Amino acid sequence: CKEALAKSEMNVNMKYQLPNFTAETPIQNVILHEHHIFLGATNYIYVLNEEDLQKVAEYKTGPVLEHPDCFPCQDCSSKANGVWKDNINMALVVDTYYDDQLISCGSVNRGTCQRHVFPHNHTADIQSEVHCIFSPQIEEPSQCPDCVVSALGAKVLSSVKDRFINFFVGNTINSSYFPDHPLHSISVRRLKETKDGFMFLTDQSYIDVLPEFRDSYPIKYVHAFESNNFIYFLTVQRETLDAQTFHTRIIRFCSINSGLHSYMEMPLECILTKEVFNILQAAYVSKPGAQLARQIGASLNDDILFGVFAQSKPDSAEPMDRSAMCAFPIKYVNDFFNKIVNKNNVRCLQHFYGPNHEHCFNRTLLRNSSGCEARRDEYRTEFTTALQRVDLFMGQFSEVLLTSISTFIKGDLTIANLGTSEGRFMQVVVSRSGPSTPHVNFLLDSHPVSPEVIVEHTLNQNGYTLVITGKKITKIPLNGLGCRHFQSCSQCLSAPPFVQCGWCHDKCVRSEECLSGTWTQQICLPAIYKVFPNSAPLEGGTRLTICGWDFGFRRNNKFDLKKTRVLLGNESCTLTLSESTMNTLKCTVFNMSIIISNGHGTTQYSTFSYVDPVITSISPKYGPMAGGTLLTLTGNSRHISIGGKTCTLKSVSNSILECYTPAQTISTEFAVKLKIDLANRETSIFSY
Amino acid sequence: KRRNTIHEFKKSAKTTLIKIDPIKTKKVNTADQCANRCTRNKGLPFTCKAFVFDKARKQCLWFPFNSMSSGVKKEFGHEFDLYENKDYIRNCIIGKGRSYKGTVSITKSGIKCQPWSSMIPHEHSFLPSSYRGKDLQENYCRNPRGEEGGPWCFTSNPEVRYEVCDIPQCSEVECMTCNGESYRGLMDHTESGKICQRWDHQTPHRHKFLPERYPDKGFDDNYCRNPDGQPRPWCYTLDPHTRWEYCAIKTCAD
Amino acid sequence: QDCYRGNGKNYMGNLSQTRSGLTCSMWDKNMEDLHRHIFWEKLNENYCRNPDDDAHGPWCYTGNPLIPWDYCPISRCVVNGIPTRTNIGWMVSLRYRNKHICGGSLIKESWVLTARQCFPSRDLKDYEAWLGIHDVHGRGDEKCKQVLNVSQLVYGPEGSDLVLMKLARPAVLDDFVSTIDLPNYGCTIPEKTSCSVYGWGYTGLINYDGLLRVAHLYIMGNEKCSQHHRGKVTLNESEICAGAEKIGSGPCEGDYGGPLVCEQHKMRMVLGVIVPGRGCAIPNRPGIFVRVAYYAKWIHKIILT
Repeated sequence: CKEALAKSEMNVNMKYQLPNFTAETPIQNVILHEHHIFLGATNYIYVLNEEDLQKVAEYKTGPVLEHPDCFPCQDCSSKANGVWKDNINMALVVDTYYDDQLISCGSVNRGTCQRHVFPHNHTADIQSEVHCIFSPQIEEPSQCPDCVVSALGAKVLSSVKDRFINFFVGNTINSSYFPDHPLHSISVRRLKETKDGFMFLTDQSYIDVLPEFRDSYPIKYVHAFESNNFIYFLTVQRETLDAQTFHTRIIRFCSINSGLHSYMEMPLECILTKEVFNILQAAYVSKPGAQLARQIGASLNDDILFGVFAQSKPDSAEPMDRSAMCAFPIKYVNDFFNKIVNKNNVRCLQHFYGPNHEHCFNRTLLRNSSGCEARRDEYRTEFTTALQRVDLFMGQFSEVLLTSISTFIKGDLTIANLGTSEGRFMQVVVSRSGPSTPHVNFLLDSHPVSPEVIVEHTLNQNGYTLVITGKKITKIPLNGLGCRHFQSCSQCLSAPPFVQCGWCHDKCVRSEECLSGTWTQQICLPAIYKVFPNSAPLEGGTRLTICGWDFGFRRNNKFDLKKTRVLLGNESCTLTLSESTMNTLKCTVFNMSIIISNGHGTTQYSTFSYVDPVITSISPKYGPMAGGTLLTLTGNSRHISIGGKTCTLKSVSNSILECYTPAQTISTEFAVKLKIDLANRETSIFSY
Repeated sequence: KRRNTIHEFKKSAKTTLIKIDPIKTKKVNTADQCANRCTRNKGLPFTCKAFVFDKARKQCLWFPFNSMSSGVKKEFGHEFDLYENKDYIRNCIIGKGRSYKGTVSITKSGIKCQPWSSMIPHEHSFLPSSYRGKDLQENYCRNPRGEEGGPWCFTSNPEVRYEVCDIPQCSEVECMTCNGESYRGLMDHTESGKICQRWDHQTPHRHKFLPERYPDKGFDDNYCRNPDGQPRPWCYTLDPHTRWEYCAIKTCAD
Repeated sequence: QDCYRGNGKNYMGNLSQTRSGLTCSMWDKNMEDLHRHIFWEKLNENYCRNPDDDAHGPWCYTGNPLIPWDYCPISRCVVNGIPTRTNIGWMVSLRYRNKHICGGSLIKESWVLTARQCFPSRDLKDYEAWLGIHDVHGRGDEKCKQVLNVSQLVYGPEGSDLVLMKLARPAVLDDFVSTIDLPNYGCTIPEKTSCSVYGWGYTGLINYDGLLRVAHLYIMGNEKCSQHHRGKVTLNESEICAGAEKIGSGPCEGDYGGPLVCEQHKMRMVLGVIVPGRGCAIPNRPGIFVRVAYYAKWIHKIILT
């Protein structure tokens, strides 16, 4: 009875009290810094203490009049003619190279960015001091060095090269936005050291999609990170200017402020096995645990890129809610850039060069022989042979959309802070070696999990993970949010050891609570829920379903169904492999106790009957032969027939029986023989 | 338990092999035992692809290396009787060929095989520890699942994930002269897909011919011949059920 | 792949490729030429181990004339100022698309000393140097204005943030245009020594007519700047830190490549380069520069080209 014993499966939905902070508006970005945790949110910035998430302070970038002639950071409150738009933060960074400051980067106000300064004694008081970053470009007013961030979507990454705060920013551009005020697809900004503007160091320092492909070919960037003196980007975009179909892409260049010098795109795909997942949903860069190190072949110290992909709705960008997560050891992808792809996989780069223009008629690629020497005829190359990865979960998530991921290490295992589209926050001990079941699968909130997460990992034993869902910021102790939810012994023993708890005879429980001292984590008893049926004739070796759990022997992942046997009295009932599961048994053999032996222990259950059948009375006795009448029987999985024809059971009971008689072209009476899998004692004759 | 394998082993007697730059010995009566020790999964802590027996020293030594390797020296030590495993020297397929160990690293379309150790460019390559014993070496292409299509490998070429190495049968270079007894060949494949019985041993089915009493008619290894000139070759079977069966060989011309 | 051995002989470097991208040449002709040239006192053919046990570590020879030799890349272990009343010679006005971008120092008759930060483009078809000027646009005077093209760029050691640029043609040297000497190899400044910066930069003026602006200064110990910066500076050997006392005045945008020139004993001499860091002109906060002394020898070896 698989349904009934499903109570063995863990309670997916249990409610937890964790430090939960709520905002008035949706939260987009969040940054952790010096025992304060700032949040950008629609029309607002908040600052939080960690361990309580008390909103200590706030600063108000609320709705702004947008009027065409009102300049960005000049004050046009006096204007009476033109709409009270609102701003949504898309870039919140912290700088400490210059001074302990926060930088916010608004949406509506032409995308011009501003600063808050931390006083020395007190750091939370951000409202006290604010500038704008606005430099009237007198020299070349035609271009914006200060109109930084777009509206549709953007990613911003701060860095300190050469004693130089550089913002690498990517924007999504609609065709309409340009002629009013230009922007750029990927660009490198120096902050002017007097902290009152940005400069474009060279025309070469930005890349903008050519004027014609603005409305078509939109690229939206999904992640941006730094490693090994390269600044990678992760975006999603069309396979070809007219393919109307999509994949993920990766961007590489090194970090000379002069401009993007070795600009290389590569396609990235993760398959399952050959079904491909196109669209990336979120990513996180981390170092791997010891176990996974070899298992993907990476050294323990190398950077690792974890990405959750969703398969798209075909010829469209919308995820189909089928997902995977896949690991890309940065040495391997960087190597792909340098060595693996041969010459004629490479091409020129469409959206910038334009498909028909001089350079990519012919150009040598100093791809191997040189690593980003800043030359003059730099060549932006678009590869074509996607870097194929395979799933880490082997598609155990093939039906549920993933939206946010993070990863930390612990012991030797490595853990993923997965998040789905409907607000469930799993944690999985990830390994290609074994399909591992999440040890936390509670529902967080109705709204989808935001990809912006933070994990902070103090002293390797106390850490936490801020996650953002809708309007909610929550602190989850990664240390194992609990183990009360486990109810199946096998599940108790599979939960990774970093959460100290083990079975004590009835439920997975922390060690120091249940007194019986039966609390164990290595060996435990098989258990039975029910048995069907319990009425067996002496000759009947009949199909007995056994409902229970823990019917398998243990191997850390693989649960050994072969170290199982059934003992009935003295004989052993006939155990059949293909129908024996750690879920259920299907065996085929004066109340008697059945005993079930497994590779660990054995269970006794006290009530099975070798009931001896009885039949005594039949109705009718004398009658006609029409073969349409109702016979009734009584006494103590069966069948019944007369004259080779089965009387259909009009009523079943242990102590009452009713057939509809077969019609027989005969006028005499017959003793009727019961066929309960076996011809047991026949009854007497009834006059047809 | 006690099961025979030595049909699979390759025999050359009155010879010895030494690799001077490096083996486990135990007190064994019959070469049959040490052979089974080799063949069986994880039988020995080292992967013995050969071994020599001498009835006289009552000792057996096992080499994790065949004569095919470099650094081996071949000498006439008459008491020593070599034992190879023809599976490596096969340069054949046999059906699915689940137990293919040969050293072919090229595919049908001629692109190099990816090493099973390196995850680039393709990743479904964890198998070196997944399946103990299937002798998946550095690069050479095997059939770890015993999948039907043939021994396949991953290509260094990034586009194509796996392609099956084309590899011959043993039958394609084997013909039979109409009599067959003149043919002195290399096959060990009957029509019913069974491997012959050892001539020199008489177990389990007991047959009349011994190679020593009929030398130069080549009753060596388990090679289907015509000991009495039947139309097409034949041997006694290992199988307890069938006494004896033919072997199917195609014909050659010119 | 080298640590604690900045001396070449301690490191038998098995590598044959320089910083720039050119392979090392056949060592023997170089041994002949160097024994003719270099006088330090049998090392491998054509491997970048440096013989001379130079301060900066392993280095290699290249065939090409414009670059005789370069290192093979290995791991190893003004605001509130005064106008200047008089024309000045060390000042080098660097001009990028015909406008000023940085100041530089005049070393020899065809050589100027500037900072890496000041070269957005590597191109030379655009850079143009002027010497002998009192107004950043030259409207004040032109008699001493010397316009020269730029011949070649040479980068410093790795981690140096220091660069030299050599001119297409020499210049006439007179009173209007002057050079400055260099420090002794370990020339270590006395603490509390007074000396000044000259700059062309932002100056924090609502209007600046374009006079070059001078700001005095006093050398402080590295420890004092660690105190003022509150651990925001992790001081290395090669830097100097000199800070205005009780007043916030320092070089800012436009001053990079500017010289820290100081009078030691009887004459005045250059000690540092103005380079951006830590912010601008913060009151009661020092300033941070790169000490030419740590690189003076490298300047010599390169100037022998």
